[PDB]
Order: sequence, then C-alpha cells, then structure tokens
Amino acid sequence: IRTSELLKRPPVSLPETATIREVATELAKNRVGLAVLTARDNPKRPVAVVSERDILRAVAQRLDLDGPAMPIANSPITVLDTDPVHVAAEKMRRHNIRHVVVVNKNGELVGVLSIRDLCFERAILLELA
Amino acid sequence: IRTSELLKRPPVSLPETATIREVATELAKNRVGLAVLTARDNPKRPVAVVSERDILRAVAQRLDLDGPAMPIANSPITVLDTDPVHVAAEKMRRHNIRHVVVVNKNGELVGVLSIRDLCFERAILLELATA
Ligand SMILES: Nc1ncnc2c1ncn2[C@@H]1O[C@H](COP(=O)(O)O)[C@@H](O)[C@H]1O
Ligand SMILES: Nc1ncnc2c1ncn2[C@@H]1O[C@H](COP(=O)(O)O)[C@@H](O)[C@H]1O
Ligand SMILES: Nc1ncnc2c1ncn2[C@@H]1O[C@H](COP(=O)(O)O)[C@@H](O)[C@H]1O
Ligand SMILES: Nc1ncnc2c1ncn2[C@@H]1O[C@H](COP(=O)(O)O)[C@@H](O)[C@H]1O
Ligand SMILES: [Cs+]
Ligand SMILES: [Cs+]
Ligand SMILES: [Cs+]
Ligand SMILES: [Cs+]
Ligand SMILES: [Cs+]
Ligand SMILES: [Cs+]
Repeated sequence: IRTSELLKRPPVSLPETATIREVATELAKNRVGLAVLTARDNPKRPVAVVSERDILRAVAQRLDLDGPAMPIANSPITVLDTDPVHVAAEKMRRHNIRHVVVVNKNGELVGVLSIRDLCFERAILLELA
Repeated sequence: IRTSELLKRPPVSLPETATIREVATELAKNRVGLAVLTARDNPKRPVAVVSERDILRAVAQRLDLDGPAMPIANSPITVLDTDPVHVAAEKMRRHNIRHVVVVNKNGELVGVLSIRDLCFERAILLELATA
C-alpha cells in the first residue's frame, strides 16, 4: 500500500562532487537507471539526481565525461516513505520521470523507487488505476 | 487493446553499421531511450536494438564511442502489431526491459512501444490488472 514497502534495495548514491564517468560507473555496477547525489557535509541529504538519460545527452553533446556531474544533475522530486504508492506513480506520470526519490520526514535518503517497481506487479497495478 | 493502437510515432532507427555516438545523437535528437538497428540490405528488418543503458556501459567501460554500435546492441525482443497490449507488458516484466519492438506479420519494423506508454494511462493500467 505504501512507498517503503516497494523498496527493493539500499540507495545507490555518490557525493555531489562526483564526475560524470564516476556516476556512469556506479550506475553500470549496480544495474540501475538513476543515481542520487548526496551532500558533501551530509551524505544522508539528497541534493540532486543523475540519470543515464542525462549521461546520454552528455555523450551526444561531447561534454568532458571526467568533468563534474552536478551541472547535468537535477533537483530531486521526492515522495515520503510513509506516502501511498500511487503518489509515487502519478509524480512519475506528471513529471515524465521513471524514478522518484523516497525520503523520510527528516528529509533523509531512504531509497529510490522506479516505474519498474509499480508496473510489474498485479497487486499494485489494480491500485494505480 | 492492441499494440498498434498505442503507437504514436514513426520508428526511431539507424542502419546496423552505425557507430555508438551516432546512436547517442539519434537518441538525444528524438528524446527516446531506445534505437532500433535495421539491416544493411533491408531497412524494414530490425536486426538489433541499442538503449541509452548500453551507451552508459560503453561510457563506464571507456569504449571507443566512434566504434560500431552492433557489439553493444541486443537481439530484438518483439511483439506483433496485432497482439494485445498485455503481451508487450508481460515481456517487459519477464525480461526486465522497458521497451518492446513492434513488428508486423512479415517481421518488418512497425514501431516501438515503451513502459512509458503502458503505465501512464488509466485505461491501460486497468487492463493490465484484468489480464
Ligand atoms: N538510485 C537507486 N537506488 C536504489 N535502488 C534503485 C535506484 N534506482 C533504481 N533502483 C531500484 O533498482 C531497480 C532497477 O532500477 P532501474 O533500472 O533504474 O529501474 C528498480 O526496481 C528500483 O527499485
Ligand atoms: N526523482 C527525480 N528527481 C528529479 N529529476 C529526475 C528524477 N527522476 C528522473 N529525473 C530526470 O529525468 C530525466 C530522465 O529520468 P529517468 O526517466 O529516471 O531516466 C533525467 O534528466 C533525470 O535527471
Ligand atoms: N525506438 C523508438 N522508435 C519510435 N518510438 C519510440 C522508440 N522508443 C520509444 N518510442 C516512443 O516514444 C516515447 C519515448 O519514450 P522513451 O523512449 O521511453 O523515453 C515512448 O513513450 C514510446 O511510445
Ligand atoms: N525490445 C528489446 N529487445 C532486446 N533488448 C532490449 C529491448 N529493450 C531494451 N533492451 C535491452 O535492455 C537493456 C535496458 O534497456 P531499457 O531499460 O529498455 O532502456 C539494454 O541493454 C537494452 O539493450
Ligand atoms: Cs540540468
Ligand atoms: Cs491521491
Ligand atoms: Cs505531462
Ligand atoms: Cs523530465
Ligand atoms: Cs494511432
Ligand atoms: Cs550486449
């Protein structure tokens, strides 16, 4: 019923000072589509997100792939861990994103949810309609 | 509800001889996650697919992005244009992919369906639940 129950894994994240390639390596190594950029001082606070989609455009535009990742990162769209799952689903539909970052009431990184999680379960699909 | 009815765009494709960067440019230009690689002799026949996920690994492994795209591509997982939409959704789930290449009875490239198409419409979501 709620967001936290659909989380499969610990959050895949790097510090905000990470390079574009460093994010690319971390995404390939974990077989995920998005990486959360955490703050320097506080590794629990998500400051941005970087997707393979962002890296793809960096490749097409011929950016320095060893340059900083923050300039291609976006400000996180979030859902609470205590929120119902359909909120995460409609934010994805609304923002045309395939990920939502799950945080707690303190604003700390709990995990990341994917469109993959919501669509491939019959129990969820009937709720989201 | 059948795959051909959820098609809203002509297939984004390149010839199988395309480089990795040439695919990356095509993906960015069309704002899509996948590109279908078509045959040399017959551009209607899909021979492979390349996702931005594949390009991402190319970046991480420091491959020559001006090298050919075919070695980083995959054998196309297809669905018929006449097939019902739940079959396409079933293949995405089973094979852990977010795209399916829609072809016709002759095996020619009609279009490409995405997990984005199936999940962001209430009419479809309900039918995916009904089975
Ligand atoms: N940044 C992340 N941290 C932790 N788990 C993730 C992250 N991104 C995606 N996932 C999970 O890993 C699976 C595959 O990720 P994706 O290929 O990005 O959909 C999904 O079902 C998500 O639940
Ligand atoms: N939870 C999120 N918060 C902010 N931006 C996002 C989020 N998920 C995806 N994006 C952005 O949407 C684009 C592609 O996202 P995705 O569909 O997750 O690959 C990239 O430019 C991402 O930075
Ligand atoms: N290779 C392709 N050729 C034509 N249309 C596509 C292709 N890939 C995706 N689409 C469609 O265009 C949209 C692009 O989204 P996506 O590729 O999932 O980022 C999807 O909703 C599909 O309906
Ligand atoms: N229709 C398809 N047939 C074969 N492989 C695919 C298909 N769609 C995606 N893939 C592969 O699955 C991985 C993730 O693709 P995606 O998550 O759909 O961007 C990539 O390595 C793709 O090459
Ligand atoms: Cs940006
Ligand atoms: Cs609601
Ligand atoms: Cs929208
Ligand atoms: Cs977006
Ligand atoms: Cs149509
Ligand atoms: Cs491959």
